[PDB]
Amino acid sequence: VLSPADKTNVKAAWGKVGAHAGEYGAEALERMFLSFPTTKTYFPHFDLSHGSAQVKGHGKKVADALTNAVAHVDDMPNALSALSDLHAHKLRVDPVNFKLLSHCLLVTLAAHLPAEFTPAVHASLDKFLASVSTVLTSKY
Amino acid sequence: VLSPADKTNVKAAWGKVGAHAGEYGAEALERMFLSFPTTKTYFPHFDLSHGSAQVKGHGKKVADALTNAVAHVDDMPNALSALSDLHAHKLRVDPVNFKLLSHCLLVTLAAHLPAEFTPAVHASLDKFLASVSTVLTSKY
Amino acid sequence: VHLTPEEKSAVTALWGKVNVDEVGGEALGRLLVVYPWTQRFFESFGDLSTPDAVMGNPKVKAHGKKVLGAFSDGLAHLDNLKGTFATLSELHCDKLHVDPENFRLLGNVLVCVLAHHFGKEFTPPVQAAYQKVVAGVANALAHKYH
Amino acid sequence: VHLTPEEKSAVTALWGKVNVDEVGGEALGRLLVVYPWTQRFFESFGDLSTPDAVMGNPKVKAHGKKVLGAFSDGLAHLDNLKGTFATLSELHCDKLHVDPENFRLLGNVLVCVLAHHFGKEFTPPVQAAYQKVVAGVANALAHKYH
Ligand code: HEM
Ligand code: HEM
Ligand code: HEM
Ligand code: HEM
Repeated sequence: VLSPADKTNVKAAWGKVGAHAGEYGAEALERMFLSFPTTKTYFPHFDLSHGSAQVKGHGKKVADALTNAVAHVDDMPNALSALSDLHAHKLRVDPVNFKLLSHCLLVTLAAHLPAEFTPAVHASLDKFLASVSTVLTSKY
Repeated sequence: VLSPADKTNVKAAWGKVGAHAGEYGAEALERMFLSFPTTKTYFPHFDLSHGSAQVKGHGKKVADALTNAVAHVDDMPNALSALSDLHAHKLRVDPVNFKLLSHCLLVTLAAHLPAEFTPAVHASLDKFLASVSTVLTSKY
Repeated sequence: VHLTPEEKSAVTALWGKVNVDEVGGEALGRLLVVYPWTQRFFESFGDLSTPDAVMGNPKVKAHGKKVLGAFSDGLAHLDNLKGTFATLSELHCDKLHVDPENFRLLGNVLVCVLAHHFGKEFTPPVQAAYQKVVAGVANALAHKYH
Repeated sequence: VHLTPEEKSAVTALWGKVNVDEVGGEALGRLLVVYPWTQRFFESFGDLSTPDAVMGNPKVKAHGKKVLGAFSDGLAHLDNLKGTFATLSELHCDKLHVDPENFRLLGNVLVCVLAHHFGKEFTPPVQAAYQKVVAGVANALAHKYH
């Protein structure tokens, strides 16, 4: 579970994203595709050119989905139930790749939140994205 | 989460351990110490050689916890709360090590219950030990 | 990876009695059953809907047979594992993009299968020898990621 | 571990600007905070009970400085990381018995710190170059397990 401090830190730091959520998703996806090229094969037909609209559009949906998960932080298994079946049953995403995206979302937040990315918040965001990752890999 | 099918499978398979709990528990630790020598450092106060009475004794406690967990399958967080506290806070067991012991418990069961250790039961047992391991690292 | 003379002697003695026709497919079958994301890579193999289908699948059995063939090569050339797997590493890494984590999973599934078939013979000292091999094969197959 | 001529320059340019006396401590600190089980190896170091204690700890910062020295010595020997780190491999593997997975986690935490201190300047092209370095340092530190 996530300590009431962890949730406060997740709701604090992710609230500051707000409007740029769509743009941070895109950067975290770009970061993962460049750092870990094995992940590209899940997006074979994507335009992965720097600042492609298709990646901006997908970064938008991932960001929106994480926003939803902050709002249902006590109720994630049911919030992201359709998203679980998608990643697990249809897409067959290797659990390892969730640690890769989660890490690239951490790099993106640290690079955008100088004052806001303290060790404490780092630990809370890490635990948060680990929880989302556990739910999304849950229907195996 | 564990399914009705998976619970049925674990209860049936773990049921056949019976009076051999300590024997199986102790063999699994020995397999883990020989195969993954980095685990030996968590038991510095033990003779870890073959035939050790500290290992046989610890094997029994480990296997008993598992019987207990099988019986509280639908309620594992509360059943293992005390054990999670010992493993996470007091001992600070690297989560990697739970995978290593879990693999050696499957190997042990595989070698001792041939007819029981079908693919479906292998899959159930692996899921169950992952669930046990998640709870035992929950206080991280 | 460095096996002791006794370890190497024990490994070979066990491998001699492996049924080259079934064990490979048992390992590959259990991988697809226990770690279902691995099915992403064998959609060409047909019905993998249920455990009994996966283990019944003639293509999983025939592919398994090739998978064991490559472990046998590895056992025969423990001092040249990187080389033995050079072609298969660029296959699995550069072309298939399998995460090297799954290499280690298949290895541990192989160990379960050997334990399940040999019972009392698959002693902890023998297991320790085999955990060094499959770790070596996994590391070798993953060279193109290094 | 192959960095292209532009990857080596992007990596060098950034590293040049790293505060050699603080970044190490920041990396080791966040490892202990984010991955508490890691404190098990640093009980000699005194108070690690809260973030503030961890970052404030003079022994953490003193040790962080020695870790960043070993990363600096790796960035000047990218073509032979096995030999640069075979002394430290023995130490962590045979002496300290650290599980090699933790070398990966420290690597990624250091990538997070470089991201925190440089902001927009730590682009993916630059991150991607560093992921190859940290993966390379981890793999070389772990070699006395292979
Ligand atoms: C925190 C982690 C993740 C979140 C929140 C997330 C969220 C989403 C969302 C919202 C969608 C849109 C699905 C729809 O329209 O119904 C999606 C689709 C998808 N996700 Fe993820 N995802 C995550 C991790 C991953 C990872 C690690 C991979 C692969 C490495 C992945 C691969 C995909 C793919 C392939 C699609 C379908 C895209 C298409 O239409 O071709 N996801 N994800
Ligand atoms: C399914 C996994 C595991 C179970 C069910 C389990 C269960 C237990 C139990 C029942 C005890 C004794 C509790 C008591 O006497 O108060 C214990 C103690 C301990 N466990 Fe575990 N354990 C597991 C995994 C691990 C792993 C992976 C490690 C290390 C690699 C580990 C290291 C220890 C240590 C060091 C002790 C202390 C024993 C002593 O004081 O001598 N455990 N565990
Ligand atoms: C030590 C571990 C493994 C060994 C020794 C191994 C060995 C082999 C061999 C010998 C082939 C056939 C080569 C050929 O016909 O040219 C092959 C093909 C293949 N392997 Fe593996 N493999 C391993 C692990 C994995 C894993 C974990 C996956 C996926 C999760 C995987 C996916 C495949 C696929 C998709 C093919 C091609 C099958 C086809 O399209 O017909 N392998 N492997
Ligand atoms: C990239 C990863 C790492 C690098 C480059 C690294 C480097 C070093 C260096 C340079 C030293 C000093 C050796 C000496 O002065 O003789 C050291 C010591 C040590 N390292 Fe690491 N290390 C790494 C990862 C880890 C991790 C993950 C752990 C534990 C989780 C760890 C635990 C230790 C310990 C306990 C010492 C000895 C501390 C003491 O003297 O009390 N290291 N390491």
